[PDB]
Amino acid sequence: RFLKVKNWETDVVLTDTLHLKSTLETGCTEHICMGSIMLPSVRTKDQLFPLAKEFLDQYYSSIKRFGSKAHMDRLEEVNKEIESTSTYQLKDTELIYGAKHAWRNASRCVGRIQWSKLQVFDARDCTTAHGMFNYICNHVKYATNKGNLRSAITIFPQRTDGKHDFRVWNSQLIRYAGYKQPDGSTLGDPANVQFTEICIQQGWKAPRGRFDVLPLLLQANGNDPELFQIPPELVLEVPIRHPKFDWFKDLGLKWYGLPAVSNMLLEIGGLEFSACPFSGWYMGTEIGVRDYCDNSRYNILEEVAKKMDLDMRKTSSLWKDQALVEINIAVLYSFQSDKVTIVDHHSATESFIKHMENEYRCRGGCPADWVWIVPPMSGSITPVFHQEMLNYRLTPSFEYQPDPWNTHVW
Amino acid sequence: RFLKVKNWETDVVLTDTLHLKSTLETGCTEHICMGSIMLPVRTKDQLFPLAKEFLDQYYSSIKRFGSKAHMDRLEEVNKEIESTSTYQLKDTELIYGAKHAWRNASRCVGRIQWSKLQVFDARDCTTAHGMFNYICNHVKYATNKGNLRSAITIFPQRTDGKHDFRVWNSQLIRYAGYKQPDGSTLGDPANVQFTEICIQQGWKAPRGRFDVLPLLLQANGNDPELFQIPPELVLEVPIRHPKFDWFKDLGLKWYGLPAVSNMLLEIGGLEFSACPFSGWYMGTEIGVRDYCDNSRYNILEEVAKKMDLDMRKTSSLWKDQALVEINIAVLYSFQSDKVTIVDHHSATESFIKHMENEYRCRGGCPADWVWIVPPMSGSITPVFHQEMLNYRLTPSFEYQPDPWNTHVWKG
Ligand code: HEM
Ligand code: HEM
Ligand SMILES: Cc1cc(N)nc(C#CCN2CCC(F)(F)CC2)c1
Ligand SMILES: Cc1cc(N)nc(C#CCN2CCC(F)(F)CC2)c1
Ligand SMILES: C[C@H](O)[C@H](O)[C@H]1CNc2nc(N)[nH]c(=O)c2N1
Ligand SMILES: C[C@H](O)[C@H](O)[C@H]1CNc2nc(N)[nH]c(=O)c2N1
Ligand SMILES: [Zn+2]
Repeated sequence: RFLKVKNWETDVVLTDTLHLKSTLETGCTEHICMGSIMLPSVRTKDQLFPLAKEFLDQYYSSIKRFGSKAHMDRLEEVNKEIESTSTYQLKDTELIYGAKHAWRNASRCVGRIQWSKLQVFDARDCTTAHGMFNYICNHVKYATNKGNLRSAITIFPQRTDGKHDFRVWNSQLIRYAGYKQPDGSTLGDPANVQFTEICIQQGWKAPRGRFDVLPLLLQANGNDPELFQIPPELVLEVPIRHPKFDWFKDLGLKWYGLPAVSNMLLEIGGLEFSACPFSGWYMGTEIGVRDYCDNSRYNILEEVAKKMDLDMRKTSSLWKDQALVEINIAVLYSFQSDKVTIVDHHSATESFIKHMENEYRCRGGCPADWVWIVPPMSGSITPVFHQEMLNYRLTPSFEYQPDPWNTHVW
Repeated sequence: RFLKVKNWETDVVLTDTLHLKSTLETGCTEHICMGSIMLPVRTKDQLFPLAKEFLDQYYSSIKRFGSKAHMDRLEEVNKEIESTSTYQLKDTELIYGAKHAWRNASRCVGRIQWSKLQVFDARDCTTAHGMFNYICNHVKYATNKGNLRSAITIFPQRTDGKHDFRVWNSQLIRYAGYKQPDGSTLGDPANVQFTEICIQQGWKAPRGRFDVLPLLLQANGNDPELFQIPPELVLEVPIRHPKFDWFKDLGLKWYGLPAVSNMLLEIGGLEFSACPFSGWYMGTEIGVRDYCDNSRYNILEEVAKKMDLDMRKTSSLWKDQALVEINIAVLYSFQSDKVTIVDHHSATESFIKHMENEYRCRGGCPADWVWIVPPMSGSITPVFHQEMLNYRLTPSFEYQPDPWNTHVWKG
């Protein structure tokens, strides 16, 4: 019950005690492992205080003031506030701590070595979608930083009754539209076809290109969501070329610089922040492997291999594998040439191993989801493939939440 | 109770009922997932329910559940257990058991073949020399001059745990590894400890880079004995590249026959501690893991050097580029010498069809995503996008400790 994880490439054995503080459930049982399932499918006054207590206990422990005057005072004060308002408000310090630890606890994120260097934007005073748009534009500009990317989160007001939810309807602040074609195929990003529809059904005028930046669909206080166009001068994009193949240009590929997840829910001390867009910088494989080469996304492997004049008759020629490497060389080359921050999968996974070692040494563990941490190409030549990992749920946390169009009383 | 798994590339959803027949524990709990952990004698007491469960499965599969042959066999096994404390499988039951242990091996991507398995009954074997004869016949049968055939050879079951049959090799055919005084390793670093045991037992080592290890065979709990597999039975493939003529000069070869010999076969509560089984290679086992793991032959550097890639920063993906060329060479060489091999694209696509069929006809297919997804190019194979449920069914193949850690030496 004091579990060991082994690295099978280096024989390093770490001991995990942090999991004993895990709280929520994994979906697994002693009879069945669900480690590869993508999604293992308002607080009452009594639910809320233990959640608040556990959070404040670890916050005051983290500032070397556990069991202090300020500690017990703050617990008393929040306890009174929950008895009164049936909720409470975080101090700025507690909100910053909670957001940084939500990232620290994200067992699916390989980039967590950066977790303590997060810029937190308190948007809890926001009241309208126009205000949300303003807050989001400032986030995008701050985070983009002319290509020297900086991690950031913007936190809108917390859920109250569940009818007054703040939501960003986009899955990412910056994503490309998807359109169904008259014949049968799909133009642009197939992952966003339904959302691209709801933008049109709400009033958007689509350029119907392959890489049209979608508008924002912002929902304040539970009202109907409103469309806004992010100023193009704030959307940094990178044209994709190859350092060897001059014909790579003509494929006409580009991607955006800023990965900014906007559809998740941030839980801190039992409080639920349904609108909390956060952003970092890309690992190259997210774009070159998944966005570009998933059969259900832009699905370009066919195109690139033809231009490389590869033997596409036999799978055993590994023509897909060859094109895949070249595509991912170009993505990294393109961002690096334009001085936009990006990290390759070798550097990122090497950094995550160092981070695991830090977290085991200074925290007693690091929840990690191997299925998500290992990159989708060249898995076993990255160090994380050989690293045993324990997955468990710690709070503060980022969680998935239903898409709001399946929920909103329009 | 029912469970669903979704393929996120095709939106195909399958429903698992077979997990209900699972009883062994996974290592996970409601509060921790140990899905990436590599490793998470019986008495008459517990043995008859294990036998009954297996015999119920067996007679269901032959459409004879509840028949008089079924009931008499249960009676016969019951009496044999209480009077002798163990029991003997019929030939039919052993064949069924071995095939179903393969069918239940959740880490194996090649299970579409599970029903096509040649079972060699070696339960009459008594000495290490007899084990050697049985293993030579298996190697020759399975190799079939390059037209590989799956096979398993089953040696006598455990009795009191003091008379175990064991194959001390982890694979029947594997290359030696030697630690040099300068700290480097010649040959296969995975096999240094076993090589040292063989040398200590009297093996005269050629001390080269691709030396086929001798068999080290333990019969009836006795001290193990060394044997050299006849070299004419060891089919090997010299590795060359279809475009790069310098690749042959790296001096690489590999053997044709993957034959795991260190696992334990459990059938109906009986434990077969010596049960070597063999199929054919998926290309990435050799080209990615054997050649390119840092802890194995580790050829990424010298290949990338001769390819003259930009090796000064990893963001050139020089490692990824050399890795693909190595794996093209492995597949090219095997096909050119007409030795059976399967690339990871073909193998994972067959597995998905297998898995869907198993959900249809059997109600499930336990599968370990961590092991099923190939170690290169993961998400461009279909298993990456496939949700899987992992659970333990019997009959099964299990890990067991290395015999040198447990053996009491006779001297
Ligand atoms: C700064 C550089 C960062 C890098 C290089 C990085 C890398 C990654 C990658 C590659 C993934 C997998 C994405 C996918 O496969 O869909 C991921 C997931 C995730 N990241 Fe990070 N990330 C970074 C910053 C952040 C930040 C700032 C946060 C929050 C404050 C965060 C929270 C998460 C979460 C919650 C997930 C899981 C997403 C999901 O379940 O869909 N990341 N990250
Ligand atoms: C017929 C062609 C076969 C192919 C292409 C195949 C493929 C594979 C591969 C690629 C692995 C992963 C091995 C590793 O990464 O170390 C594996 C594991 C495994 N295979 Fe198959 N296999 C085949 C036949 C068989 C047979 C005949 C048996 C038993 C009768 C079997 C039982 C297993 C087991 C038990 C494992 C798990 C090994 C472990 O846990 O270390 N396989 N197989
Ligand atoms: C902050 C951050 C940094 C980074 N490098 N990657 C990511 C991601 C992602 C993938 N995202 C795609 C859209 C979604 F499915 F809705 C959520 C998951 C996030
Ligand atoms: C029958 C078969 C076919 C195939 N293609 N691969 C395998 C394998 C393996 C895994 N192997 C790794 C090294 C070992 F631990 F010593 C034995 C287990 C087995
Ligand atoms: C079914 C499987 O869980 C699914 O394809 C997962 C696998 N691993 C992943 N890993 C990352 N980083 N991102 C993903 O979307 C997925 N998808
Ligand atoms: C720690 C981790 O489970 C370990 O490296 C696993 C990963 N998946 C694997 N998958 C296969 N097929 N073979 C392996 O040896 C491993 N090793
Ligand atoms: Zn699990």
